[PDB]
Amino acid sequence: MRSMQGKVICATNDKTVNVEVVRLAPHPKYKRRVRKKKKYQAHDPDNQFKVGDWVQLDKCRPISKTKTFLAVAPEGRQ
Amino acid sequence: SRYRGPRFKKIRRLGALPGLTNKRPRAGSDLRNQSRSGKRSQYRIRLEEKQKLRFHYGITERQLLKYVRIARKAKGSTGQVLLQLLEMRLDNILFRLGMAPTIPGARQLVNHRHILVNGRIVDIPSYRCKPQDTIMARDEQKSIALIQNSLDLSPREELPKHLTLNPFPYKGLVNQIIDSKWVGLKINELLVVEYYSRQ
Amino acid sequence: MPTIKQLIRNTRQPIRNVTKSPALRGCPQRRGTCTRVYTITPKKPNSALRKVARVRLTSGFEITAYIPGIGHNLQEHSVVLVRGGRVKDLPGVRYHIVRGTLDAVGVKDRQQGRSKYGVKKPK
Amino acid sequence: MVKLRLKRCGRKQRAVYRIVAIDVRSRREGRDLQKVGFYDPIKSQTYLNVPAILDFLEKGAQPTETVYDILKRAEVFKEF
RNA sequence: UCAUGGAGAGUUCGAUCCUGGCUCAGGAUGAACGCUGGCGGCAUGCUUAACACAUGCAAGUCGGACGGGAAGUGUUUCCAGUGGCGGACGGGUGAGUAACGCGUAAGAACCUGCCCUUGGGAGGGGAACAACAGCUGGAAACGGCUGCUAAUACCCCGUAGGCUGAGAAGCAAAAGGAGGAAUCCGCCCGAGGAGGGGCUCGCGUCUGAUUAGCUAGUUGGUGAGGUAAUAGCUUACCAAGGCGAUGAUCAGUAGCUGGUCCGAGAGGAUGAUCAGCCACACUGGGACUGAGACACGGCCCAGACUCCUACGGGAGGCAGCAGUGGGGAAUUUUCCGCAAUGGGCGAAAGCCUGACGGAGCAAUGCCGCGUGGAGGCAGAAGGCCCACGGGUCGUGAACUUCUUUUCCCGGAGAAGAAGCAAUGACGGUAUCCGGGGAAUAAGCAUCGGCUAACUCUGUGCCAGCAGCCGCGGUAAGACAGAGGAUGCAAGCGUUAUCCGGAAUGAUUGGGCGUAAAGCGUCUGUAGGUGGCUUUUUAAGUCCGCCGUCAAAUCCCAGGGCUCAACCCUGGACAG
Repeated sequence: MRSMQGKVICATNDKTVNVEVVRLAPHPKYKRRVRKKKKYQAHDPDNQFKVGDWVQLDKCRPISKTKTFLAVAPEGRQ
Repeated sequence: SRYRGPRFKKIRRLGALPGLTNKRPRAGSDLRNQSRSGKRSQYRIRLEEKQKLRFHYGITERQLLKYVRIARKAKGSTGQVLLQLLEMRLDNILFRLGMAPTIPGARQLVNHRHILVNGRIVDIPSYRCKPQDTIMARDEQKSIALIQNSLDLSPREELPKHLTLNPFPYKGLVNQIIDSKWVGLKINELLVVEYYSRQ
Repeated sequence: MPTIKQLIRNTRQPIRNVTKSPALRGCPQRRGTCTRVYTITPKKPNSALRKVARVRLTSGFEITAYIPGIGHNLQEHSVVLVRGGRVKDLPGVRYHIVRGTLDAVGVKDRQQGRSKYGVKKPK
Repeated sequence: MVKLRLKRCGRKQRAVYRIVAIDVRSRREGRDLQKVGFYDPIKSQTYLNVPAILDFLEKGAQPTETVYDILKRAEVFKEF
């Protein structure tokens, strides 16, 4: 499927980043496009992500309870 | 049921039910009171188009709801298609071929299993015929000439353009579904259709 | 109520069709035990002596139910079968009592509309 | 494995049977990857869909008794 | 062309317009009660107490794995026991579970007996444990020493495209049986596949803020362990994280979904039978074996409860099918059969299946059919009403003929059953033929407006009716009766629950001067919306193609039951 690109929130954990993922969604009964945020824990053995950078989440083998993704880099076609 | 009942009541109330239950016109010695004086609610008018339809074919009213649901369910003029699903009813055809004088006469004439259709017997008056069918007597009916009595007294009115009566080999067939002009009874389709809008 | 945010919070919801019989609370009609068989009067425009049985039910409520028809057999501590339906004239009477059912006989000598009163055919 | 077997699909006293290749642990009226066949024992046809029966028998889903007997009426059996 | 869909009425007031609420007309029930009740076809049949349960049955099988013994007199049938699979499927219920449990859609870290394909192997030894014989304990349930025995049962050595490890090195298996043979069923080690499972994740998944903080194996990291496999799965230490005003945590409710019902539509309510997934099996908690359970009819323990006891102890789990008792308004027979279908075992023969196939009762529902057809002087008998002339019951009946769906009395008589024959609970059922005979068969609501149907007698604010308005104090089209009429029809009504109507929670579709409603006004955070031109990516958007959304249902078209209901075959828009 797709990746889930999104900003890094706070990386005060080794090999671990929280990521806000912003997702538009049609609200069911009323027809707008409401955003919903959902933040994840991603893995990086390199841990080369500061606060505020934005990554892409890809499914991998689960590392902990929450850490079920590792994020590498977006493509960046502007 | 059948309603099996007093029937000049229904002819005086609904107007003359054509062919069904009489060729004799109503009130040969009657009607000498009961001024209507012109007050009739519109619901009474639409109700009298229900029962002008329901007694003329002898249907159960629940079965008439069934035919309206099929008539909506088909594509086209539901005011006409209701009078296609109630013309190609079998005992209406045996009435219309003159195989019986009245429609209870045809319904009873098909209850006691006197009609073969395409060589197979049909025991049920609510059978809906098709184009290009075959409607005959029973093999005993060349010895039981009740049908020939009905065909004897019948032929004042001829036939509508679906029927083809063969004189001695007693076979009647319908070329195609009956046209609205073809329908014998005179009534407004819209009045009946509007009435069932409520359900 | 804009389409944006006063209404993808919520509009509001209507409550229910509010129950027009707080007892009978499973389903339609329920066995009863007679406690009082007294008689009360309607509101001001009418004038009658309407004869109601205050009845304990098998549900867990106690409720004053009307007794239809003309004659009534209902003494103290008999068993009835109440049903819903609001008698307007009486404040508090919410229910009826079925006639012709268990330990509440049919009405005396009625020949018009017997299925509402539990009287078998004559003739 | 999968066991190609009939299932009753009809009214009372009717016995219109489908030939379905479901897993053998299922109840007799369950769900299939592909419902391949038909068998009407009163009097009618029997659509068979030969390539799919050869797919499953090529895989190795053995049939039951009378499914195998229907497969012995026609010349379905080729070992390729 | 598309369109197959949208109805109003009553009630505030002396009247009028309006807001607004209530009530009705329409469908649907797993329904209940009342009155009435001919048949047939197909469905449905504890919604409540996941409440106890009498009795029988619901899971076996294999002697072609093995040893014994017990009927029959070389020959066969059985059998408790050790083994082999099956008891994890099928059946039942929805208590819990607001959660990857479910639905849908992806993924990698796994397992997998029976099932197909495929590469190789089965030498050698050995010890017992049941059974059994003896003694003996117990009322039973069960045992306990003493010896003995066999194997596809156990153990050891060698050998292995496997495993461990960086390599070095090591480590690991087998079973025979049937047959004269032929061969077949097996066994052990690998390698795939199908199917079945175990996990993980995106999204969807009820209300309540008069519940605002929660969480310390908690959220991460490493090391050690552990699991079939990843993992705080577990443990020691380190880091302080993680969730939340877009509702965390708590409380309450609820099995979920294909679907059902309604609605014109958007969608609202709901999850019976049919089908898929989950959970439970008296209430709790454990583990064992196997491929697979923390196992409904397995084991062990605790708790409560019932039965037996000879008083020491035992035995038990109907939310399996029938059934009893209780609760309830209310939900059936302690039935027949493995003939089919589907399971399990077996080489086969066959065996066992309360799954399933049928039958019985119940108008519980949907559909079909009958209670007569045609004529009937217009003359009589009668009820009710009448300006006493008559009218109306009424072609209705009486009466004459025709017919026999059904009814009775007889005959015949299926397929369903599968190419070796035989093999049917249903059942002499379905269906057909013959002989009488209109014979055996119509009720229930309503008649003041909505709402079709109305006059008369009795009652006199009484008895009563009533869905809302309201009728009822002497001539009541509203109560009670009769006549008549109306609508329905083997049904008719009332009640309850749900949707409609209701634009009365409003996206389609409402309002806020005075009718219910603008915060007292202002600053501003989060958040929402946003000027113009040019360029770029395409997240939204649109188009093509592809995958999937099980089957059943709904829609179209065919086909089958004498039609319909129902069943079946094929197809597909939506989304």
